[PDB]
Amino acid sequence: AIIKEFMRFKVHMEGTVNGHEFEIEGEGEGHPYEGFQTAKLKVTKGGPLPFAWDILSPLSKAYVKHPADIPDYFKLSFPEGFKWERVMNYEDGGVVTVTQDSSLQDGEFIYKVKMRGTNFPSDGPVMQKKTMGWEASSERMYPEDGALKGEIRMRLKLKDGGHYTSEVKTTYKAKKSVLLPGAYIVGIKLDITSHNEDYTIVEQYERSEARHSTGGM
Repeated sequence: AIIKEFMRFKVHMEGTVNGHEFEIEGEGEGHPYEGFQTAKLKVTKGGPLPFAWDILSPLSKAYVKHPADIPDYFKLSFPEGFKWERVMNYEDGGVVTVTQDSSLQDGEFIYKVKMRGTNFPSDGPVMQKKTMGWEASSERMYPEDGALKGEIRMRLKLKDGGHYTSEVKTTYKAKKSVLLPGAYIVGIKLDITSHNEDYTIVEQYERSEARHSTGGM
């Protein structure tokens, strides 16, 4: 009754990437029990961004479809919600660090995101805007030290046909005691469905579903 079959969200992000300061404000909506969501984002400070939008898109776990037999840590955390901290280590030394708060206010999810990105090479695909969206990912979720930890090897498509990899670690922490699942996998596909000419208005789509592992966690 706390999380309805349809839920909206608002997101505010503040960040710096290689020293470039920016802010994003957005609104999203989706069906949390179906693993479907969309969002429309606006760059409100620092636009147009001089780097690939794709590094920001993975910066909304309440909208993961969980089978009944896998406890849903994220949904169970509400109304209080949860928080997360993440490091994304890109293969060329680029690094993004993130904090996030997820709350429920006035019947919608509220996401506050703070991030810092550094060491993206000036001639690399992020600063040269040569990326073309993320391949589908498998986030391996593990209960550890009283939290849920996620690990991902993520692959960003490049305009030239190759891929640019990021090793991701996240700690997700509920704001109250919640039943922890065993270790499991969240399958994720995120698309940038539309954008204006300078990526100051961007729309995203994401589908996510939890599953049991088959081969070793």
